[PDB]
Amino acid sequence: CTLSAEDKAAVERSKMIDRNLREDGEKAAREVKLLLLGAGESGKNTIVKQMKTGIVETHFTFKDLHFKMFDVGAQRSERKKWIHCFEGVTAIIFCVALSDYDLVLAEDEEMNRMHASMKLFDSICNNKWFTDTSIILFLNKKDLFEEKIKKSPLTICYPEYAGSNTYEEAAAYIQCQFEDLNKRKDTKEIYTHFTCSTDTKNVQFVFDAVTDVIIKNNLKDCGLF
Amino acid sequence: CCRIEGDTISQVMPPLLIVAFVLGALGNGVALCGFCFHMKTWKPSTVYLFNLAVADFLLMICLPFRTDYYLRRRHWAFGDIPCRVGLFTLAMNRAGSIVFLTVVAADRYFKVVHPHHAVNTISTRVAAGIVCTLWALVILGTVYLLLENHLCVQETAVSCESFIMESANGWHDIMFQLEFFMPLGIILFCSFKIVWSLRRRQQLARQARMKKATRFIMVVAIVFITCYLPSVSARLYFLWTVPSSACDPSVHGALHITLSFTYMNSMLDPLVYYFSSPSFP
Amino acid sequence: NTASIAQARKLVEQLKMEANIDRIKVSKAAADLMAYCEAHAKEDPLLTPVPASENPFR
Amino acid sequence: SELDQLRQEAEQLKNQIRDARKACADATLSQITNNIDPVGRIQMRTRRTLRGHLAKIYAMHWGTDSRLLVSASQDGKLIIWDSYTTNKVHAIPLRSSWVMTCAYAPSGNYVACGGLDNICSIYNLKTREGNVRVSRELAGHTGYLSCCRFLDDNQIVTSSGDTTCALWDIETGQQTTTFTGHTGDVMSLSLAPDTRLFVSGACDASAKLWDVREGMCRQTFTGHESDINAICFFPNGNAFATGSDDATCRLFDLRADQELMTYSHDNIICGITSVSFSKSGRLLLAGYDDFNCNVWDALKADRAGVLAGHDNRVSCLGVTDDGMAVATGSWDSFLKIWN
Ligand SMILES: O=C(O)c1cc(O)cc(Cl)c1
Repeated sequence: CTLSAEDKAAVERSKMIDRNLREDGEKAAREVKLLLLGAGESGKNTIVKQMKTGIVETHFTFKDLHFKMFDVGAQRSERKKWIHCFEGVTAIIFCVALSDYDLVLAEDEEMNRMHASMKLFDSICNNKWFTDTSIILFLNKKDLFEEKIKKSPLTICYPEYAGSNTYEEAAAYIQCQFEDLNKRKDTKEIYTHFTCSTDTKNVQFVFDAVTDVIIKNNLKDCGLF
Repeated sequence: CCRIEGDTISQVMPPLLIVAFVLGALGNGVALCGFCFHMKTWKPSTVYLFNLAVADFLLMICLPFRTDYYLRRRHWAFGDIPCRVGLFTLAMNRAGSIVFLTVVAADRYFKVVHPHHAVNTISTRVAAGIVCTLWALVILGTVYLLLENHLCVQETAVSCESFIMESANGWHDIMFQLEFFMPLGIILFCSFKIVWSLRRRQQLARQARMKKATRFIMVVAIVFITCYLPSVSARLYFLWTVPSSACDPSVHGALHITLSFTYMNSMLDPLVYYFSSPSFP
Repeated sequence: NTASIAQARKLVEQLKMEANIDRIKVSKAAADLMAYCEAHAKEDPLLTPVPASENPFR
Repeated sequence: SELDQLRQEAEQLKNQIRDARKACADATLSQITNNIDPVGRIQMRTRRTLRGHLAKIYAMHWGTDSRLLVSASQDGKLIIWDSYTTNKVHAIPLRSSWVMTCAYAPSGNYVACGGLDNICSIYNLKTREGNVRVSRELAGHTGYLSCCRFLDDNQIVTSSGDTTCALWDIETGQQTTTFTGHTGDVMSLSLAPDTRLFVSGACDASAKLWDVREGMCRQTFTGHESDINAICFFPNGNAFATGSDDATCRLFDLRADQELMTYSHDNIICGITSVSFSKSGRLLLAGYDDFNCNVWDALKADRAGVLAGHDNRVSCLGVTDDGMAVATGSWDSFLKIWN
């Protein structure tokens, strides 16, 4: 209607482009977007291995589910200017080393790597863009932490800690201290897993947390959540 | 062809139907408005809930005439063809409402128990193809009501009824029993599986929103059984003792009263499906 | 920590060249912007809407 | 200590610059402009709605033919739009889907984009093969690339989040000129009409005027209280306007080297993502985080109109080179054309 032959053919080309865009969007909607975070090179590599310079794309499939895990390491800038790009991710995978409770960051004087991880977790968890985004917290290097906690007590890291110098109690205390940074407990869930250097069930934990998040999302659609 | 004089019915049916129509038309129309304008993007599930709202609404539109029939001491003076259209409409909208309740239950079962399944990936166009195929199968299985004369004339009192107290109507009684027991089994299975699954996830179960969803999944099943079991039971009791119960006043009154609980379902449907939704605008 | 002296020298050199810049009065610049706005006011389709015959997005 | 002496000298130079700015300011833009007629109420209607993006649209750019568009969204798709007919001329799949900027060449031959991959990718639109392929990928930025602007088919200035602007040679792919001096991450970029100078707004609440052919900062403009996210020259190239997170738009002049007028309202508290000027410069269009674009009287600091109709944050703005239409992009995956 009031179109030339070239106009009609351009409209047909636009409709083909729309079709391919719809197919690409439907392909990308079934993918799981995960934001990988952590304080420096602490346990991100190990995890990436268990699952498989700007942003790093890690692709892996588990139980007929494709995962898109994004590493924002070596993006040394203001986080708030690009952290809204990951507002629609399924979950945040936060990697924390357990063995750096007594190490120093060496960038600031009298700075703890553990407390830097706590501050980064407090900023990420209570961020305005991640109000309803669940966090899969990974506590890296449990065996190294277990064998070094005998030599170095955790009280040098947490002065208010008064428990025994055992792996289980101090690990639970560290997990509780990280979960206490969540001020939005009524609207988001934090999944904590303790991972060794060579631990096979890391993917299954990510799949279970992502499945919970997907169930949450599914309910909203059925107007049931 | 008989002459029942259940004055009782003329005092309980007229009001029940007025209340059901007034509340259900409002609720279903508001739900349809929310679905059609406010909700900007639809997903296969919104297509099923919208079709359930339609069936429920259409059935509330068919109530006004049934009320006149009941106000005139059960005298149908709108003709013969209008009688077959009213009976057809009511039956089809009760069948479609049941079918879309079962569809919604199955969709929730697949969304909760098989989150990563292909059924959940279909598009709203495939959803619109199933809802139209289901509507077509509903209309085909209820057309018999348009191929017979339902008007019984006695003492200048015409009675337009499909559940005849004379004897078993046949397919109407069969369809009446299946349209409950079959979806009943599907809904019970889906509800039990959904709740059970939800519980296993202890991190998710602890949320208040998860507890509310688990409660409403059981609420919807309770309503269906409490609204559709009385009439099915009454009809079964009549069928079994057809000889003695033939044209029985008490059985007729029980059947007519219990048949209004199905209309009550289509009036509470928008309450337990749309207004109870914490996310539907 | 002796490398900060070069950064400080670069900063004060940038500030020194930025200080030695000829500046016209803000009244003159305001009048220049106002004159540019008035000279091109008729050829502004957003400020002065064109008729629908001349509008390509009709 | 030489360091303390140089800090004292820098403080003295800053005080001298501030005193030279204060002594040179006699009558503000309001005091001269309050005696002319206002623009009235500027009402614009959505003429086209460009659908097809499926994620948040982060950037746009208009063609110099005032008809062709390019838009970037987190789909990983650069869609080129025929805005007259609402037709998709091209759809360019991106290697990195985290795109935050896009530019369209003045000749129309090329499209650039960039983002969290720290790479400005040049796309050849008019190829012999009939597809849009990557001309080259410009690498060398150590931070996220926040804005890019074509000078010609071979020159491009790219803003980035490594506190550094950069001028590239697309023939060689090499870092021709590096612009340094910003403290925070540089978030916006705007070329002069003659492409002799350009301004950049960064996260240090500062705007800097650079020269392309000398590669060093001429003037530094301050006054904002938060991160500058948008910047745009006045159409004669002698002034520019910024937009930041403190809900204020400031107008700066290059010759006066001062802030002239603040475009702020009490009812506006959210940040500003995009800032664009009309053809005459009388209207200043700013996209905000409260989901709509506010047209400002650029000479009088009056809200000339509101461009409402986006369900999410308006992230990018663009006025055509003939001034005919303004296009607003937003996080709700839609582009709208206004007249
Ligand atoms: O189809 C119905 O819903 C129906 C039919 C009757 O003949 C009587 C009653 Cl009470 C209901």
